[PDB]
Amino acid sequence: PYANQPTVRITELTDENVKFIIENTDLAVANSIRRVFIAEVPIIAIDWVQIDANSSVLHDEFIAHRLGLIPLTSDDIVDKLQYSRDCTCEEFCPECSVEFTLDVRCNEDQTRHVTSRDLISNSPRVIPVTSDDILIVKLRKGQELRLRAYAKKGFGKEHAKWNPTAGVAFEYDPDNALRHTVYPKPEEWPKSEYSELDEDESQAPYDPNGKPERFYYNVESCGSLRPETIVLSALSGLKKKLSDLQTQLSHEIQ
Amino acid sequence: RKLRRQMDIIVSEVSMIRDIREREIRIYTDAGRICRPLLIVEKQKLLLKKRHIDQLKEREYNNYSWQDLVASGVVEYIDTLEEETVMLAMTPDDLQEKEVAYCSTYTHCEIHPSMILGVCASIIPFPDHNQSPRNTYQSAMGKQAMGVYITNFHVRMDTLAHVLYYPQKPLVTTRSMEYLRFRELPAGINSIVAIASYTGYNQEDSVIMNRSAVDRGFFRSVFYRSYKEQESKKGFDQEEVFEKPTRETCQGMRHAIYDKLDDDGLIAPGVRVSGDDVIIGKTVTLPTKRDCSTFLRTSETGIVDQVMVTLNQEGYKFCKIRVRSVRIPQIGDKFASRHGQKGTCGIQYRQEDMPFTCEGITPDIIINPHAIPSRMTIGHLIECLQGKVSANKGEIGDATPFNDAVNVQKISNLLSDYGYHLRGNEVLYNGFTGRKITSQIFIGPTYYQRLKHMVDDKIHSRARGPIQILNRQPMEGRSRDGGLRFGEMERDCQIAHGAAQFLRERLFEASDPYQVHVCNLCGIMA
Amino acid sequence: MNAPPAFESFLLFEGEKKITINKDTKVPNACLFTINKEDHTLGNIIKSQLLKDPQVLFAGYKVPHPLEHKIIIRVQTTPDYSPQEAFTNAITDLISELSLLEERFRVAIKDKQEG
Amino acid sequence: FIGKIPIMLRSTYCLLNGLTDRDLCELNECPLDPGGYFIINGSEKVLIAQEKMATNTVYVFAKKDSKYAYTGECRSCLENSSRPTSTIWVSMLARGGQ
Amino acid sequence: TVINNWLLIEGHTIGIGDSIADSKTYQDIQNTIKKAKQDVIEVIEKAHNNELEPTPGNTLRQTFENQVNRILNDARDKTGSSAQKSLSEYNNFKSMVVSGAKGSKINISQVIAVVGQQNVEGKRIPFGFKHRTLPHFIKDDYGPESRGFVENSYLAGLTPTEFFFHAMGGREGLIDTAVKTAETGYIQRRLIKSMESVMVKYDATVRNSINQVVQLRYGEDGLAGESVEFQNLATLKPSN
Amino acid sequence: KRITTPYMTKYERARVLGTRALQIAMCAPVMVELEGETDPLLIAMKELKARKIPIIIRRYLPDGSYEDWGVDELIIS
Amino acid sequence: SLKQRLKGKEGRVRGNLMGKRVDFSARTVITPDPNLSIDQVGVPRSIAANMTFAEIVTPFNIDRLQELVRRGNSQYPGAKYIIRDNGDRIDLRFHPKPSDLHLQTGYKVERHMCDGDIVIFNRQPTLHKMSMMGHRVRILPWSTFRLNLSVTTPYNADFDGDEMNLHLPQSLETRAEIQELAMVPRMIVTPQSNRPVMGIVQDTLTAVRKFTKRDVFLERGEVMNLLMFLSTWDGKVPQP
Amino acid sequence: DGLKYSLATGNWGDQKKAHQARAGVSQVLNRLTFASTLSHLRRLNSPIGRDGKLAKPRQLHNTLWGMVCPAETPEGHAVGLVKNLALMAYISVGSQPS
Amino acid sequence: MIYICGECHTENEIKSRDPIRCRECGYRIMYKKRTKRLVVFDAR
Amino acid sequence: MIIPVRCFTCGKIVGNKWEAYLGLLQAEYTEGDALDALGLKRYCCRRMLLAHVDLIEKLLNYAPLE
Amino acid sequence: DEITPDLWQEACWIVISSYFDEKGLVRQQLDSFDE
RNA sequence: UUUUGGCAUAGUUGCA
Ligand SMILES: [Mg+2]
Ligand SMILES: [Zn+2]
Ligand SMILES: [Zn+2]
Ligand SMILES: [Zn+2]
Ligand SMILES: [Zn+2]
Repeated sequence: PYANQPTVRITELTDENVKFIIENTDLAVANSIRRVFIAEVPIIAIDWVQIDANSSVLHDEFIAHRLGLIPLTSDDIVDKLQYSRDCTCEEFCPECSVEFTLDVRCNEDQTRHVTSRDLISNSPRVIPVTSDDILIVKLRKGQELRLRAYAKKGFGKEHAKWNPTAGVAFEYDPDNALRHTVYPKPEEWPKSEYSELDEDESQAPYDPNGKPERFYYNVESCGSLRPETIVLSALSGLKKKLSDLQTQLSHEIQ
Repeated sequence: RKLRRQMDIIVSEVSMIRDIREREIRIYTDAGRICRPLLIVEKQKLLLKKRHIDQLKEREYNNYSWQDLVASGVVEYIDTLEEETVMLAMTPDDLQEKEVAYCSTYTHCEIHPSMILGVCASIIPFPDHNQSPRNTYQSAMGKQAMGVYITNFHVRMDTLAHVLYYPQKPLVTTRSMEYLRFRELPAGINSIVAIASYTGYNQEDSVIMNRSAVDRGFFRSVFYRSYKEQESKKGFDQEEVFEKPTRETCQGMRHAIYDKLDDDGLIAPGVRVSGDDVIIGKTVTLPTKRDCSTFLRTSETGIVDQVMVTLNQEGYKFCKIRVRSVRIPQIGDKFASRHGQKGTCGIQYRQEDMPFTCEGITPDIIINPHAIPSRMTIGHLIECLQGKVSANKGEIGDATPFNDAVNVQKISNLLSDYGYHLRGNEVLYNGFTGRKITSQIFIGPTYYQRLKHMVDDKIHSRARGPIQILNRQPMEGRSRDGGLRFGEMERDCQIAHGAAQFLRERLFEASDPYQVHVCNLCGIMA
Repeated sequence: MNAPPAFESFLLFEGEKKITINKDTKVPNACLFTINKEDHTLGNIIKSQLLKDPQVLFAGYKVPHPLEHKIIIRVQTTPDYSPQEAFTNAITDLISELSLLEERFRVAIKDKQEG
Repeated sequence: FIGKIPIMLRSTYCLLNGLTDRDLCELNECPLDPGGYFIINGSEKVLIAQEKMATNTVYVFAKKDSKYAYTGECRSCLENSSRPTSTIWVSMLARGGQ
Repeated sequence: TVINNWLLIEGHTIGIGDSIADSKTYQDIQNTIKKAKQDVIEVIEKAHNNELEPTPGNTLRQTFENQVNRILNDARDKTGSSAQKSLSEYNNFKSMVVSGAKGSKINISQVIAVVGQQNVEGKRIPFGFKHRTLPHFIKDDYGPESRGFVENSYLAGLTPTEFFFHAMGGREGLIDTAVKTAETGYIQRRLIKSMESVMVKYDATVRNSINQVVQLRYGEDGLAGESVEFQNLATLKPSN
Repeated sequence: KRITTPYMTKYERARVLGTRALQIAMCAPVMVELEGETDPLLIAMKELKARKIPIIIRRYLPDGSYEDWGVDELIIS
Repeated sequence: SLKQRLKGKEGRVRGNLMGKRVDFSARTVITPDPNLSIDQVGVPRSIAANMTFAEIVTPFNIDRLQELVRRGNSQYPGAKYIIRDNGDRIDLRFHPKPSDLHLQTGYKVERHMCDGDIVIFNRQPTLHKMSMMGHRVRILPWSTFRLNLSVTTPYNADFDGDEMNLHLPQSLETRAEIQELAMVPRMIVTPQSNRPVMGIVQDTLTAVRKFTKRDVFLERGEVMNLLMFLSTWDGKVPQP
Repeated sequence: DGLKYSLATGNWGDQKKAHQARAGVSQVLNRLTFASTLSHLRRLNSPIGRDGKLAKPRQLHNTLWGMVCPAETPEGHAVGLVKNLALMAYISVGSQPS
Repeated sequence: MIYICGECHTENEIKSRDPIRCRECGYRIMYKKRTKRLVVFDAR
Repeated sequence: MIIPVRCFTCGKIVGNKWEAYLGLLQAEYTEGDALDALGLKRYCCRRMLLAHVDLIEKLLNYAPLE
Repeated sequence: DEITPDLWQEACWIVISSYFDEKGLVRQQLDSFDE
C-alpha cells in the first residue's frame, strides 16, 4: 500500500548526456519522470527581443525566433531566479531576467557571420553555451543588426525553447518478456543495446507474472543544463508539483 | 534524313513523314508543331558512343554542347506526326539486345522514359508506384505548395506571397529535379512522419503535428501582402492628396485610428497594424474635404514590412506598402505529401505527448493509416523507407520512376544494415502512459508541403453589416464577410425537414425583412 | 488568431480552484477529483499509485478534452476507508518515492564522478 | 515612330539578354528567374499556348450531325500573310436520305 | 471514446511490410501471368489462322476481345486471390479491409499482385497511332501489354508503357467525376421542383399544392420510412 | 366527430414547444411547478410532460374544414 | 434588361428569392474531434464572439444578462446590442452610459453565442435531410469547426480542406423547431433506405474489429482506465 | 495600347469586337512557388470550339506520349483541356520551305 | 519625411508637396526609412 | 533560408554545425562521414544538415537598401 | 567502343543535363517571341 | 456629434 524502493544505476555520464537505469518502479512514475525531463525542467531562454535596427535580409520576427532558440548556460542561476510574471518590477530586474545586447555592423566587404559569440550578457553566469558558435544571421557590407533582448525562466511546456533535452531515450523490457509489443516476425527485429539474449533467440520467454521495471534512460542535454542537473531538477520539480497538489487537496478537504 | 541529321539545307525542326501505304511524303516546316529529341538507332546500335559522353562530361572548358550532339547526327527531333513512322526503343540496354526477337528494326531510342512527365509531375518520387489520380492531385498541389518562389522576393511587391522559413531539398529526390532548380528553390520540409492511429485527431485525412517542432520553426512561414494606391488629379472635379486626415477638416471618416500614419499620410515600416488600421491617408477634395484612405483587410494583421513611393506612368505620386504577417502552423492548415495525401492539422501535441521510439525520436507528423489503402499511394511508403535509408546513410536517395537499379528489396536490405527493421517499422511508446504500443509503427522521413490555404484566410462570420444597395441583402465586399447564400439546395433540405419557421426565418427575417402598404381594393403597393 | 496563450495550460486564472472533490452518487464511497491545469503527468502517476493500494476498489483518470486542461480522477474504495484519505496517502507515497529517488540519484552521481 | 511593342523578358531584346548571374543580381533580378513573360502595368503576364487544328491539311471525317456520310475539311491558310484562314469542305451526301 | 482510448494501447498502422508477400506467392503470381500471356498468344494465333470462330451475336473482333478480356480477368482475380491467401493475420491491409473501414480486396490485389487491365470507354487501350497504342510496339499487336494490361503491382512499380496506360485509365475516372459534378443537382432540382408541394394532409391522404389526390395513403400503407425494416414472410416459400 | 390521429405530430410538438417557450420568455404564467428552471424551452418541456400547456391545435383538413384539439387531448409521443 | 434581370441562375426569383445571402451565418474549415458527442460542434471563440442570439429579459435571467451587458463586446461571453421595448437599439461597444445599461422585463439582449446554443450545420451541396443538421455549440480555443467523426459520412465530409457552414437560429420558436426536428440524434436513421445514415468509421471501426476479437485480454488497470470514458457506466466493475 | 490591352485583359481579336473574342490567352503569372511558375510558363490551353464537341478532347490520347505531361491537369471543368509540356518537349518555331 | 533612394541609397528630406526624385542620381523609386517607434517581439 | 538553430524533432543544436559541415565536405568527406564526425547519430538530426539548402548566401548577392 | 548497359544510366542523364544546360525550360516562349 | 458603398465581366483555384 506504499511506495516502491527505486534503485538507481548510472551507466554513463558525459558532459552532454547521462545514461542510467531505474529498477523497482512502476511504469507510470518512470514515464512521468521522462515527461518532466522533456516539459517541466525550467531553464533560461531568450524572450522579449527589442530590435533597434535590422537591415539584414531576414525579417525581424525571424531573428527574434532564432534568438529564442539559442540555449543559455543556466546551471546554477535558474533555481534562485523567479518567473517574470511573479516578480514585482517592470518585468525586467536582475532577480527575474538576464539582459543581452547585440550590436553588429558589417563594414568589411566579406560576409559577416553574426554568431552567438556576439551576444553580450550583463551576467557572466549566463552566456550562450557554445561560448563552434550558433550562427544567427549573415550580413552584407553596409548591413547592421542591433538589438537588446532578455532571457526569462520558463519550462518546455510553455514553449520548446525552454526544453533542456536534445532527445530523451527511454526503454523497458528490452527482450519483450512482458509481450507489451507483439512482433509478427520476431526474428526480423534487431536486438536493443540493453538486450541480454543470445544470437539464437528473438524474444525472451513470456512471463505472465512480470511487471514493467528496470527502465533504461539516456537524457541528452542541449547544453543549457548539465544532464545530472536536468534529472535532479526534474525530480525536484515533480516532487514540488505533488506537494503543492497535496496542499490544495488539504485546503479543499478542510 | 541524311541532310537533316547533318544540319544541311534541311533544318532540325523540319519533319518528314512517309506514308508508305498511301505513297505520300509530307514535309512540314511551319511553327506550332511539337517535337522531342530521340537517339538515332542504326542496325540495332545507338549512334551515341562513349566518345560523345566523354566530350559531354567536360561540357565546360570544351565548347561541346547539345547543339554539337544534334550536329553529329546522333540525336534528332521527332514530332508526333513522324512518330507514327518510327519504331522506338524504350531503353537501349535490353530492348535492342539479341534475344528471342520482338522487333529487329528499331529506328530510334528514348533518352529516358521519365521525361514524359511535365514539371510538377516530375518532382513526384516513385510516381510509377502510385495511383494516377493521386499523381494528378500532387501535380496540382505542388503548384499550391509554399516555398521560396524566387530569390529576389525582397525587392518584389506582389499582391500575395508566401515564403517558408526553413525549406529543405527532398531527402528522396528525382534526377529531373536537378534541372527544375528545385534543389535551389525547394518547396517543403522533410518531416519524420509516423503512419499510425492515435488519439483520433488524425482520422479522416487529417494530421496530428508536433507542437514543439512548430515551436522550433517547423513549417513556420511568412505571408507578404502589398497594398498599392495612387493620388490622382481629374481636371478640377476633385484632387486626392496623401496626408493624414485630421478629425476636424474632413467630414467623412471611420472609427479606425489615424495616428499610425506620418505627416505624409503613409505608415512607416516596422509598425504593427490590425485589420482596420489605416496605412495610406488619402484625402479627396470636396467641391473641406473627404477621405478615401485604404485600410487593411478585416481579418488580416501584421507589421508593415516595406514602403516604396514613386511616380506612376503619368507622373502622379503613388506608393506600395508591403505588409508582413508571420503565419505559424495551427489547427486547420493544409499539408500534403508528394503523393496526394492531402490533410489538415487536426490537433497539435507537445513532444512529451507524441509517441517516441526507443531512441527518443518523436514524429513531426502523424497521419491516419486509412489514408493509404483506398489511395494505393505505395510510393509514399517507398519514399518513407528510402528517406530513412538516405538519412541514415548520409546520401540523397534516388527516386527516378523507371529505374530497375532500385526496388523495395534493396532498400530494405540497406535499411537492415543500420540496425533498423528492414520494412521501416519501429517499436513506439505511448507518450501519455509510456507503455509500448502493441503494433510496431511505420515511421521515417518524408517530404511534406504546406499549402497556401491557411485557416485564417478562410474563416469569416457575420451578424449584420454591409447589405446590398439594390437587393438589400448581405453582399461580399471589403472581406469574405457578407453572409452565405442559403441556396435552393438548403431551401429544399429544410422543406424536407418540415422546418417552415426556420426556413422563413432564414429567407425572410434574417436576410432582408421589409414591409409595404397595399390598397385592399386594388393590389398595387400604395 | 483564436490560438490560446501558451501559459494557460499550467496557470490558474483568478477564482479557479486547483482541485475540486465531488461525491459520486451512483456508487457508495466513490469520489471524483477534478484537477485543473494538469495533464497526464500527475494523472497517470496518481492512478498507478492508487492502484497499488489494496483498499482501492476503483482508480481511474481521464482528460475530458486535450485542448482543455483538466483531469477527472475517479476513486472508489472499501467502505472503511475514504477516497480522500486514499488520495492523500497516494500523494505522500509518491513524494516519499521521489525524495528517495533524488537521494539515490545524488549518491549515484557522486560515485560516478569520483569513480 | 509607330508604337511600342511589349518585350518578353530574357528574350534577345530584353536588357537581361546574355547577362551573367552577377549582373542580374546587381539589377536585383533573380538569376533563376526563367523569364518568358511580359510586364504590363507592372503585372507579369504569360501567354498560354493555344491549341488549334493544323492548317493546309486534308482531314476526312464522318459527321452524323448533318446529311453527309463523310466530309473532307481543309483549313487552308496563307503562309506568313493573310491570317484569315479559308475553310473549304467537300462532303458526300448521305444515301440514307432519298 | 472507449475504442479510441484502447487504440492507444493497441495502436494501428500501415507500412511496406503489410504490402509484401513471400517469395512463393510472387513466383505463383509470375507463373499465372506467364500462363495467361501464353494462352493469350495462343488465342491470337488461332485468330490469325482464321481458326477462331465468331460466337452467335458477336463479330470476330468482339469474340476475340471477349476471349482475351475474360482471360485477363480470370488471371487478375486468381492472382489477387493467391495474394489474399498469402496475407498474415497481423497484415494491416487485411485488418482494414475485413473491418470494412477502408479499401477493398481489389486494392490489396492491385497493391501486391497485379494492377490489372486498364480500360478506356469500356474497352482496351485503342490504337491512337497507325494501328499502334504507342511508338514502342509493332503494328497489329493485340498482346496484353500492347493493349494496356499492366502486370506489375504498385509495389513493383509500373513500366513506362504501363504507367502511361494507367494514367489513361485514371483520366476517365477524373473526367467522369467532373461530369458527375456537372450533373450534380440538376436532376435533383428538377425532381424537387416537380414534387416540393406534395404533402401528407391531415386526412392522411397525399396531395399537392392544388389539393389533388396523389396517393390515398402515403406509400400505399400510410407508414413512414423511418421505422420500417426488413423481415421474411414465413409462409411464402414453404411447400404445402 | 374527430377523424384525425390522436397523436401529436413531431411538427405539432415542435411548434407548440416553440410558441410556449416564447410565451414563457415574455413572462407568461407557467402552468407547471418549476424548480430553478430558467430556460423557457425546459419549462415548456416540463409543461408538455405535465400536459398543462394552454394551447389548442387547429388542424386544417384538405377541404376547408378543421378540428380543434387540446394539447391535453393528444397523445404525447 | 428587365427580362434578363429575372431569368437565369442569378435572377431575382432564382438568385434572390429561392436562395439569398443570410445574416447570422459563419463558415470555416472542419477538423476531427472524437471527444465531442455527435450532437456537439466545436466553434472558434472569434465566431462565437462575432455571432449573437437575442435573449428576452425575464426576472430569471435579469442578473445574468445584466452581467453580460456589463461585459460588452470586448470580453467574451458578452453582448452586442440591447433592443428595448420601444424598438430603439443601444450598441454596447461604444456606449459606457450606465443609464443605458439598465435592463427590465421585455428587453432583448443580443448576447454572444455561448455553449449549448443550437445551430444548424450545413455542407454544400445539400443532397438530403442529413446534409443540414442541428448541433450544440461547444466553444473550443482554435480556428476550426471541430466535429465528431461519426457525423462526417452523412455530410459526406472529410477533413481534406473541406469547409462547412453554420447558421444560428435567432428566435426561440426556430430554436425549438431545430431541437425537435433537425437534431442529428433524431437524424440517425434515414427514410431514404430505412437504415442508419451514420455508423462507426475508419480508426474506431478498425479498432473495434480488433477489440472484439476472442483473444483480447485486458488487465485490471487497463479496464479501469477504459471505464472512465464510458459515460453511461453505472459504476459497477463487472466480474472478470 | 492595342497590344497592351490585349495582354492586360487576355481578350484577343478586335477590341471593339471583344464580344466574340477568345479570352484567357494571357494570364497573370502565378508566383506562389518556383514549380508553379515553371508549370504556368509551359502551359497549353485547348479551347472548346465546335471541334471539341465533335470528338472528346479531355481524354488522354496516345499521341500525348512524350509531348505533354500524362498526369497533370486541373480538376473541375478543366480536366484534359489545360495541359503542360513534357520536360524535353520543344515546339517548332517555324521556317521557310523554299 | 526622410526617404532612401532605391538605387544609390541617399537619404533625402522630401516635402509632401514636391515631386519625388533622387537629389544626386535622379532615380525615381524611394523607400521610407525604418520607424523610430518602440518595436518588441516575444522570441517564440 | 539559413540553417535552423535546433533540430525540429529532438531539439539538438544544429545551427553551430553548418560551416563545419561544409568545411568537412571541402576536406573530401562522404556526407555520412561528415555527419558522423559532427556527432549526429539520430537520423532526425542528420536529415536537417543533409537536406538544408542555404539560400541566405544567394540572398546576400543583392545590395542592401540601407 | 559503345555504351555498355551498366554505364548507360550515367550516360543518358549526362545527355539530358547537357540538353537542359543548352536549351533551358522556356525555349518555347523565347524562341517564338524572337522569331 | 456613429459610418460603410462601384455594377457587370474574364481568368485561376478549394471542396465536393
Ligand atoms: Mg474533401
Ligand atoms: Zn523582476
Ligand atoms: Zn388601392
Ligand atoms: Zn539616389
Ligand atoms: Zn534530431
